Amino acid sequence: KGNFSACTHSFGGTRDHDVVEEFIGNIETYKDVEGISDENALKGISLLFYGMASTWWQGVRKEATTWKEAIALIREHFSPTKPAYQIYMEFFQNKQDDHDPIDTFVIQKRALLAQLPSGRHDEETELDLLFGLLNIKYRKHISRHSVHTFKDLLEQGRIIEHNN
Amino acid sequence: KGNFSACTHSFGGTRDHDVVEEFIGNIETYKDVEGISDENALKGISLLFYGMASTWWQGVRKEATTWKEAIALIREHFSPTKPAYQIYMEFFQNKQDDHDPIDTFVIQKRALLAQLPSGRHDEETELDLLFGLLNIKYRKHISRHSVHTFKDLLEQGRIIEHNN
Amino acid sequence: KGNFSACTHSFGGTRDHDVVEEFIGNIETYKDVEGISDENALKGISLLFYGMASTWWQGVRKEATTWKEAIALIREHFSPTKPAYQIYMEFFQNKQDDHDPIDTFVIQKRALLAQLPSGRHDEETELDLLFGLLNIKYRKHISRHSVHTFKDLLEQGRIIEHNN
Amino acid sequence: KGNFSACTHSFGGTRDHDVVEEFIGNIETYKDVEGISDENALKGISLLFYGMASTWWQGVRKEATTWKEAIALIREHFSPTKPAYQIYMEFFQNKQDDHDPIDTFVIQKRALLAQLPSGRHDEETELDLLFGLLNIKYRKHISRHSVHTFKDLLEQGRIIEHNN
Amino acid sequence: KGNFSACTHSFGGTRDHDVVEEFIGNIETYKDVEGISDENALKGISLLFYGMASTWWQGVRKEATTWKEAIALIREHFSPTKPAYQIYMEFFQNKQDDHDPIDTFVIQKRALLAQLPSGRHDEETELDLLFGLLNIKYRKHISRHSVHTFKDLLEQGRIIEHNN
Repeated sequence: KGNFSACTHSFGGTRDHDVVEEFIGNIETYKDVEGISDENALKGISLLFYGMASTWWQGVRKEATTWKEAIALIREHFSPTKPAYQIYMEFFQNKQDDHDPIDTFVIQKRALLAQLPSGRHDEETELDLLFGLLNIKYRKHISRHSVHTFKDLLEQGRIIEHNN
Repeated sequence: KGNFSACTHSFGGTRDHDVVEEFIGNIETYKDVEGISDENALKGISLLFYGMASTWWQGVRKEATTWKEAIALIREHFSPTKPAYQIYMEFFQNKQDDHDPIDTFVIQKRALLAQLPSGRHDEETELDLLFGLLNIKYRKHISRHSVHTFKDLLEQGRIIEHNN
Repeated sequence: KGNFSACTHSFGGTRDHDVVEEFIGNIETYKDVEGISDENALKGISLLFYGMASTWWQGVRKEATTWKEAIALIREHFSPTKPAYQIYMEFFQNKQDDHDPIDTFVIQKRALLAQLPSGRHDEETELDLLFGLLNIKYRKHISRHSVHTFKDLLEQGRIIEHNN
Repeated sequence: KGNFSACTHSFGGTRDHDVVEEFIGNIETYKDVEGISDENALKGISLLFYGMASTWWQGVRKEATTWKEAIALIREHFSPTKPAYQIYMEFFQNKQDDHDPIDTFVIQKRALLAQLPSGRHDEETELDLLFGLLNIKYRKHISRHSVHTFKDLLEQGRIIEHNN
Repeated sequence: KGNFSACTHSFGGTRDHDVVEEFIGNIETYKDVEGISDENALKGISLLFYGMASTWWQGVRKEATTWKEAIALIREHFSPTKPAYQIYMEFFQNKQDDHDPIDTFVIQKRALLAQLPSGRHDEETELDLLFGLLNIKYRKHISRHSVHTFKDLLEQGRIIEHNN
């Protein structure tokens, strides 16, 4: 049942990294689960676009010979893969305001530090870079030489949050 | 037909106990009814998240080796299983206002007294703890040494409600 | 194909007779049409509730041993089957205002006179009880000893309506 | 696959000719395409009504022995098939205002002149009756003894529209 | 499975080129993917229209003997294929305002220059006609005798955009 006919996943070019990555991951997981022979997914790729994207596909259809080239064309035309220094400045911009728990903040900061080139930064320097931008209410009790991985920091922050 | 492809049940991290319990129960009942071999449900778990949850899964995917560990990770990260005394204080907080029948109140108070540790409280002390927070209009006619289980209390309250 | 997996019929406890009767009729017609072996419909009844009803089912699940007991539990907990005299008073309350045709009024009055105990009232006394609460515009031309069943009254009212 | 289980076509009694005709045509085309043995469509007709129509069906279910009688009951109870002179007066009522092309006007006037009794009016008198109620901007250039069928009138009106 | 029964693509006559072209492309790709024997698609074409289009089909049904004639009737009645000079004037009308990247503008201008008669204009004159209507911020750095195809212009514009 790999006719790519019944799928409720869509895309319309909203120009943001998260929506594009969600769409690409959902398509590739669907192809891995239901079963496509890696050629029928090119003949039925036009059943998922709407609005501004369908005009783009009817424009640039004649430069797609495989599947990986089409997925690379989507990722290159709708995400310009931002350089190094703007990510660091955006990262140090925001502080952790009150009425915001640890889980949302740690999820957003770990989603931001994945657009750097891979293999440059291990876990310890990443946690040391994260630890400065936390509020005083947690930081009075969770001082260093006590955590080594993000799971322990999340656990102790959750205990200090739900305790009082 | 266990490809976990066609399912209209979703979750997006609303941070509440009831939505999480409803989602977990619906997934587990779907797996019991249609038929999954307990390994294909891990390869297709990513077809049910959207929004804030998909970034969380793309973050913490590498710490899930079975199915029960993933369901425990969901229940532990999105519900911090509140302690004993806050449930008792929240329970004695609200009184039963007028223009509210017995069924809604009894359903909410029985949904609240299930987050305690199991095996501490049987039925009689639970009904004796519930009986104080009822309005005078029912309580003038349904005096004690007449009911022993919640079905009889609901029945006599329904008769006194629909009679006049 | 009786896995009770794909069905777009739902219920959430709106506390009204018509919604409950519509939901029960749609479920029972679905079971008669597609084919269930009268035991699989109990294992998959939890795929149709949402919101306030799912907490109610997780509360009272342990008092359902068959299918008819579960359908009776729904009908008894969400409809208190109103007594005799309130139906008669509600029935004589409303008059037929202008800018309202015969079909809507006759449908509502025949939907109200079905909650009485069966076998007490035949067709002739029911039409004689209905005939008093009609407007003067129809009643100047449709005088008695001319109709015996509701079809003839609807037919002559429709002719007098669409004629002028 | 004729269980009349998966169909996204519905009806709720909006009291208009066009919605009823669309619903009847969609049901009959579905029965012609998928394959029903002309008896299973009566046992599953109750899976398509909602709201005010389901009470009507639970009222008048016991006067339907075949399929054509049920479709005639729908067409007779929800469309009173308007008489001759009101259609002619409604037809000559409206004129063709500016900022309205030929296609919409011709479609509406041909949809109105189908409720007359059939076999009374051929094509030539119908076009001669239509030609009076057109604006001066088209009528200065499309004078008679030049068109004989509606296709030619639509074609020359479209040329005069898109030319200037 | 070519009964044209389950399809979530619809059309209602919005009178625009893009919606009509999207609808025609989606239908033809569906027929190429799932499998129709080129005669069953005419018996089930009426399961996709709604509103104003269904009255049009019930009007003009008797002038469709094949599939290509029906698709040509749709394209001719709902798109009047605009002449040459209005496309050129509309094309030179708009300039590229700030806070608008290169991809959206190039997609719209390449979607507009496809309604001309084919075989008149190759790639070089098209890029030379496009290059005049760009803002000064890109045009200070991307001067000519450096690009020959639209891919290189998009690439250098994307580098100059995401660099500063």
